[PDB]
Amino acid sequence: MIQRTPKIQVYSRHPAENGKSNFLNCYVSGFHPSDIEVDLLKNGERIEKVEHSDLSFSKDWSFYLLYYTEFTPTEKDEYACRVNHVTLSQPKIVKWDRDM
Amino acid sequence: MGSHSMRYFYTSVSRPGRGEPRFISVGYVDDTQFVRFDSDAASPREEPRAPWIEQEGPEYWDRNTQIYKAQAQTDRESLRNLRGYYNQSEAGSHTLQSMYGCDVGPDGRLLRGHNQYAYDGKDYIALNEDLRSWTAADTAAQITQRKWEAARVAEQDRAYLEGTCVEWLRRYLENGKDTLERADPPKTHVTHHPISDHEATLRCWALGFYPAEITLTWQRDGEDQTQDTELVETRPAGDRTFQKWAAVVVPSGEEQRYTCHVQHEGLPKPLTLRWEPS
Amino acid sequence: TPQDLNTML
Repeated sequence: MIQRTPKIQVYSRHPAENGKSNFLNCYVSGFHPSDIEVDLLKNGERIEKVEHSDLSFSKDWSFYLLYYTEFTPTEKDEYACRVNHVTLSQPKIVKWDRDM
Repeated sequence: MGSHSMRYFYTSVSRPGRGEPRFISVGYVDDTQFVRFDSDAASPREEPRAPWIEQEGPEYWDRNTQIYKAQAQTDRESLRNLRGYYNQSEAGSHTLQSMYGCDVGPDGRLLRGHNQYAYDGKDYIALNEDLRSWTAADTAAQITQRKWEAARVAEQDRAYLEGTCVEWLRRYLENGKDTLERADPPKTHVTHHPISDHEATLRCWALGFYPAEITLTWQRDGEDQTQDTELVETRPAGDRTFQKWAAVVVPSGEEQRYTCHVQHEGLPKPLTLRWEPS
Repeated sequence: TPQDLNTML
């Protein structure tokens, strides 16, 4: 069967300002089949309070989901999202780059 | 356009050994989700996902919940039938997706309807633009087509798309007018990121816009830089709006030859931006 | 509002 691997973007809702509350987003899209596991990470540890959008899909039938959590960025703290899907031979980690 | 759309998106996924197939539905007007249903919920019910739909009375939610429960059952029979049409094992997980709905113009008149299906991520069958005939992707889908022709299924689908779908879309647009009929233009800026002594990245940002449709292009000396521009997919911010950027790598000292062009239905006129060093 | 009375594939 033909599968499609997820595209992953990690970013904030609002422009990041150290010490100001925001939301950290991990947008996973373009994937098929729909089963996927996503964790958001703070300094490599799973953030517990993560919500996600309801499963939908694009015109090309590929699925997309937004995973998100409140965060207060700082100079030192590192954020990432880690994705596993049947198309990946190991989980993929994408680090948050405030410029991207 | 001035146009609007309503769409329902259904996903059924089998999971042999782990129960019956899960059915999920979501409904959208334009880029705004407004309802969901999930058969794996503790008490499956259609649920509101936008403020303007909360005013629908209990009969609405009860009717719709019954429709999705019946649909989940129909999709389970469809998945069994499809496995047979493809000579597939009962051991594998498979996906049936469906998308349908209508597009209307500013005056509320139907522009077109849609009703189509995919199996394992591949187009399977679609109602043609005439709302009368089908296009089948392969000999399995031709079975479905023959069954739906015999039953005159397209007639029911036409009636839904021309009647119910347009009438309810028009109601939603009226009730949600403050948001569904409001375009929020992008907030734009250009950033500069040195790569090396002899090149830098110029990144054109669009933030805070609705709906999601946008065009961001870079030009060099007025010529579009399609092959040399990195675009990211438009992405949701989580507050209804969307974000996008486009980047190009430029020779040091040549920044002023590059312009970013932004088109969005919230803008009276397209924007031209350049890097503004301070 | 969703469509009622759909048929199996």
